[PDB]
Amino acid sequence: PGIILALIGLHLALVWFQKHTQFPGPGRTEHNVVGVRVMPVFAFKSGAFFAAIVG
Amino acid sequence: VVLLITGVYLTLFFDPSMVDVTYNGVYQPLRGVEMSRAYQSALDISFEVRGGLFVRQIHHWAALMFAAAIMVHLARIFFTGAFRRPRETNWVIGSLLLILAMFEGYFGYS
Amino acid sequence: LGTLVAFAGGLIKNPWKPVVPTAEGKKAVLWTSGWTPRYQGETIYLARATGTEDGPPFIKMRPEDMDAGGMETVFPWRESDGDGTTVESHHKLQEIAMGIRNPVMLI
Amino acid sequence: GPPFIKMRPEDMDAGGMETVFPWRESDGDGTTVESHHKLQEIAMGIRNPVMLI
Amino acid sequence: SSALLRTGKQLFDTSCVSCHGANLQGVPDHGPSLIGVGEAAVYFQVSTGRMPAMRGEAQAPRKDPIFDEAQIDAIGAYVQANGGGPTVVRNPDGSIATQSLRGNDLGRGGDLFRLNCASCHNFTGKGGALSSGKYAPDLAPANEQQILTAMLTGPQNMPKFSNRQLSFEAKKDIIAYVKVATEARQPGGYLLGGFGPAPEGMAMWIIGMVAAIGLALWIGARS
Ligand SMILES: CC(C)=CCC/C(C)=C/CC/C(C)=C\CC/C(C)=C/CC/C(C)=C/CC/C(C)=C/CC/C(C)=C/CC/C(C)=C/CC/C(C)=C/CC1=C(C)C(=O)c2ccccc2C1=O
Ligand SMILES: CC(C)=CCC/C(C)=C\CC/C(C)=C\CC/C(C)=C/CC/C(C)=C/CC/C(C)=C\CC/C(C)=C/CC/C(C)=C\CC/C(C)=C/CC1=C(C)C(=O)c2ccccc2C1=O
Ligand code: HEC
Ligand code: HEC
Ligand code: HEM
Repeated sequence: PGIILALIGLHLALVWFQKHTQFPGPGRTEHNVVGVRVMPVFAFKSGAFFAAIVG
Repeated sequence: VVLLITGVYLTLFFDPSMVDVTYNGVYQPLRGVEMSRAYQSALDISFEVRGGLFVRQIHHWAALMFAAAIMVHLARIFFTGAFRRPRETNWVIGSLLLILAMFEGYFGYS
Repeated sequence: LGTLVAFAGGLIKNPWKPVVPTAEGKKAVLWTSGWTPRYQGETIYLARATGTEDGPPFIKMRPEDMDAGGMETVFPWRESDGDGTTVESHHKLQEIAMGIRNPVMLI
Repeated sequence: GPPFIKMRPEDMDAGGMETVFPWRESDGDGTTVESHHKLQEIAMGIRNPVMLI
Repeated sequence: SSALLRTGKQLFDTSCVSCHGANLQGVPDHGPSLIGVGEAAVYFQVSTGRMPAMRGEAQAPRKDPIFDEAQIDAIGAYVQANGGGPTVVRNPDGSIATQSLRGNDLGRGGDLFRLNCASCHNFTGKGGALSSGKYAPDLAPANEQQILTAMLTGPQNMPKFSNRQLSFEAKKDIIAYVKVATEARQPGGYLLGGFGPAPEGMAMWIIGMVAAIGLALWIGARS
């Protein structure tokens, strides 16, 4: 569990600082990220998903 | 996360010894049978702690879901091509995580 | 180098050191079985398990206690082990029952 | 055979002390596993020991 | 009226002689001799329905019985009159016995079952597969006398447990353990068949993962 926790921390850090990938679409380029900001929306969706999985 | 929480709960009742004892418990079809101390501790979790069977069943189901979700995530990463130039090392870390999860689940249910 | 050797040096054991006493000296664990004689001519019976613990967990057998289509598991007895009354004989018997090369099928 | 033996009043002088335990002869000596368990539970009880003066 | 096995040798002659012979001699093509066998073998083979058998192959399966109205007794007595095989247990009324053979001890019965019986059937008496066709059936619908006569007569490819290597108490205790193991609840929810992790993995993949992926499809947009 300790090794797994360290590796998961490193994994999520690398995903956080190398921004996420995306699918080609209308306004998507290799130089921008199109989505929603964390602030109101993304934390909300993540927490609701957590609660549903626990359920 | 759920695995961590339920395992921390479970560690308060488990005794990992291999010495032999006679059961003398509440489960009648096993009374008088000679068993190790770990097996007796697991039986005591199952039958003599209010809500222990529920917790160990959650633990096992969460282990199964952990493994299945890891495999589906790997399938996504592979098929969409999200492992290319900037992210090979993140792929490597994921592979190590997969191996460790397999062996951890094995050691757990043994 | 010295530190790592001292760290991983307490776990290493020799699998071939003679520790098991037999009739030709002492052998390695991986070649003795519990069916191995100890003093050159000892009698080892084919005892069977009864599943009860009043006195017998193991009893001798006769050739007539079986028909032409039967099978039975047997264990080495060594009458010097006795029934499971005292703690000494109880330890001997519980070590007979748990040996990974002891069981035998009688056809 | 004995981890516990009875006592007589003459087995002590005017300046002696001794620890004693409850016997209950139905416990017997420590030969079988049943009596051995009974005796090992007598020996470990936090309110059993007694000083005889 | 025990001096009447004229019935008996009225049904055998019209349902068995094509595969065992008119004198119970074992037609050298299909059937065994049936001389050393007794009433217990006939009872177990007919009451469970494995008898009179069609084509006959690696395992004759269990079917619906053809004979009752005390004619299983007729064939059993007729076959016992031509040999010295084992006999069926009886109660003080003359009928075939039951709940008094429930080895009041389930620990010893379960240990004996795990040592002698669980290798082919299961931990709790579900089925098991043998080589090249043959399998070991489920122990749920068999009653007590059928269990006793089964382990007493040693049917096809099942070993024969005499009354000298498995005494009568041992048999009664095994019967009691089997009948209790087939009739107890599952105190953890719906058991997925009695087997190990294969139904559990299937239920995971086909319930939990579809629920999770369906909620992921609902919450997140698709593009
Ligand atoms: C995609 C990836 C595997 C490519 C890797 C690239 C490759 C070149 C690297 C080398 C790998 C080597 C050479 C060979 C790999 C083969 C094997 C030895 C690998 C070991 C571990 C491996 C890497 C894990 C990957 C397995 C794979 C990704 C599983 C994903 C399956 C898919 C995507 C699920 C989608 C949704 C799903 C179908 C919902 C429906 C449910 C169905 C029925 C799931 C089927 C199903 C499954 C999958 C069970 O595991 C299972 C287990 C026990 C009982 C039943 C089931 C069962 O029914
Ligand atoms: C301060 C205090 C502890 C001192 C104690 C004082 C002392 C005297 C008392 C002693 C008492 C001791 C013995 C015990 C005290 C504590 C004890 C009771 C704890 C034992 C176990 C206990 C029951 C645990 C309870 C806590 C529990 C209810 C809360 C769990 C909820 C938490 C852990 C959820 C966090 C989730 C996770 C770790 C955060 C990761 C960051 C988030 C999720 C972003 C993740 C994320 C990232 C990073 C992406 O890049 C990304 C990219 C694209 C899509 C998605 C994502 C995405 O989701
Ligand atoms: C040829 C078709 C066939 C018919 C019809 C048939 N049997 Fe059988 N019987 C067999 C075969 C084949 C076996 C061998 C057992 C096996 O392999 O399952 C057998 C076995 C038996 C056995 C057990 C033999 C043993 O050694 O334990 C008995 C008892 C028996 N039969 C009696 C009967 C009775 C009663 C009837 C109903 C009148 C009947 N048979 C009709 C083919 C037949
Ligand atoms: C794998 C070897 C094997 C062993 C060991 C074994 N069985 Fe069987 N058992 C079988 C086979 C094969 C059959 C099917 C015989 C037939 O259909 O004629 C069977 C049939 C039965 C049946 C009939 C089931 C029914 O529904 O009619 C019972 C009851 C039974 N066995 C009980 C036992 C008991 C009790 C033991 C332990 C003493 C035991 N068996 C050990 C293989 C075995
Ligand atoms: C991280 C991945 C983990 C996996 C895949 C995993 C898997 C398992 C599984 C499948 C079992 C069997 C439970 C049962 O059958 O009843 C088990 C047992 C157990 N786990 Fe975990 N586990 C994990 C983490 C942990 C952690 C972090 C702890 C403690 C901090 C823990 C503590 C325990 C204990 C004490 C048992 C034995 C208790 C019992 O069997 O009832 N586990 N594990």
